[PDB]
Amino acid sequence: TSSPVVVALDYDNRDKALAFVERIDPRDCRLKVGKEMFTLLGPQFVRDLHQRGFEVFLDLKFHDIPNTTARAVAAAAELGVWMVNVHASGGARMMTAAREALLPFGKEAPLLIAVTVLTSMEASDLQDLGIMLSPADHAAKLAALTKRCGLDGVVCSAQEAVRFKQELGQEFKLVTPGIMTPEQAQQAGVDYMVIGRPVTQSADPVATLASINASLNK
Amino acid sequence: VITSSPVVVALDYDNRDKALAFVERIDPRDCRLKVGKEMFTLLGPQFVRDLHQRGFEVFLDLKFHDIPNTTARAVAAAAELGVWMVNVHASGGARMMTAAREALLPFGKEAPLLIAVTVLTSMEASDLQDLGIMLSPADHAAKLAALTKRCGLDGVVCSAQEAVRFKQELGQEFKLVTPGIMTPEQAQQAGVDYMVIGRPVTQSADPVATLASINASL
Ligand SMILES: [Mg+2]
Ligand SMILES: [Mg+2]
Ligand SMILES: [Mg+2]
Ligand SMILES: [Mg+2]
Repeated sequence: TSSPVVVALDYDNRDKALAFVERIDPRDCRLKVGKEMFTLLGPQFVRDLHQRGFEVFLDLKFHDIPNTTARAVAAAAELGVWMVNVHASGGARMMTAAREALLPFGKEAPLLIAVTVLTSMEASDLQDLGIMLSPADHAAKLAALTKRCGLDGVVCSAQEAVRFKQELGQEFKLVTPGIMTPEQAQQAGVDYMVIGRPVTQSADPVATLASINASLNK
Repeated sequence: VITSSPVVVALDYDNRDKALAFVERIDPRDCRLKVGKEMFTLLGPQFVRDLHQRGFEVFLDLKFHDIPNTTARAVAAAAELGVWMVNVHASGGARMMTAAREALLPFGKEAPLLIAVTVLTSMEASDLQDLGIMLSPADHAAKLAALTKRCGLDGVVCSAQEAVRFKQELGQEFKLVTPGIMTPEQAQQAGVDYMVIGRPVTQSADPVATLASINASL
C-alpha cells in the first residue's frame, strides 16, 4: 500500500480482531500489533495478518540490553514485519546493536523506529526518574540520539512534527503514537499515522479509510 | 511440585526444538525457567503453556515499558497466562508501576511476582549520560528501586554487588533477582532471592550436571 495509515488493532480477542481485518483491505492500510494482543496471541497472529496480505507494525517497544534487543529485532525481521520499535531510553549501544542486527536483512529489514518519551509522561513523572527536561525537550534529546545511531525514525506526535522535521531532517521518519486531521498531520511532516477507534469503531471501515486516504498524499 | 532452588535458567534459544531438548534434560524440581523477548517473539504464549505443562514455573521477562493502561493490560495478560514472575521497567514511572500493581489485585495470591528492572546490567555511566542521567548505574538503580518499593511492587532486578545495600535499605521482604565476581553462594549470602543463570548452564557441555553443581553450592 502507498497509504500512510496504520490501523491499530486494539482487541482483546482473536475473533473480533480478524472479523474487522476481514472487512478492510491491505491495499488501503497497514496494521499495528501491540503488546496486549501479542502477549495474548503471539507471532501466530502476525502470521495470520501476513497471510491476509497486510504489512504489520510490531509495536512491542523493546527495551533490553543491546544483545537481547538485537536478537528480538532480528526475530521480528524473521517474522517478516514491516516496522518494529525500541525504546531510545535503552541507550545508544542498544539502538546501534539493533541496527546492526538488521543490516544482513537488506531490503527485508523492517523499519526500525525508536520511542522517545511516552505520551503519558509529564514533567512530574520524569522528575521521579532524575529527568529535569520537559517531556518535549527530553524527547528531542532522545530523538537526536536515535538519528545519530542510524535508526529510521521515531514515534512522535503530530504536534511536534514540524519541530522534528526541521531539526532532524526530511528522511528521518516520524510515526505518530495514535487536534489535526490526517491531512494536517501529513502537512506537519508525519510519515506514518497510527489510527485506532476512528477506523475500528466505524460502521463502515472501508468507507472511513477511503475518505481518509482520499485526503492524503501517497 | 515447586522447586526449592533459587535458580532461574534463561531460555535464550532461537529454536524451539533446541530449547525443549534442554527443558527435557532438566527437571522442574531443580530450577525455574525464564522466557525473554527473543523466544517470546518467536513462539508467543503457547511456549509458556508448553513449559507449564512440563511442570515449570516461568519468569516472563518482557520488561514491559509503555503507558500505564497498556502496561497494566499486558501484566494482566501475563497473570491470566499463569506465570510465576513478570517484570516492568521502573523507568516507565510511578503511575505505570502503580497501574501494573492494581491490574494484579484481582488475581490475588495467584498473581505473578511483579518485579521492576531498574538500570539494565549492560549500562555504564557513559550510556546513562547520553540520556541525561548523571548518577552512577548503582545510584540510579537505587533511586529507581526505592521508587519501585514506594509503588508497592514485589522487588527489583539487581546485581549481587548491590544486594547487601538493597536489603539494608529496602528490607527483607523486597525481592532481589539477579540478572546473570560473586558466586551463587555469595549472592545468596548477600540476600539475593532468585538468580537468573543463562549461557553458563544452557551452553555448557552437560547442562544437567552444571545446574546440579550450582544447586549443590546453594
Ligand atoms: Mg519491509
Ligand atoms: Mg527428562
Ligand atoms: Mg525432565
Ligand atoms: Mg505464583
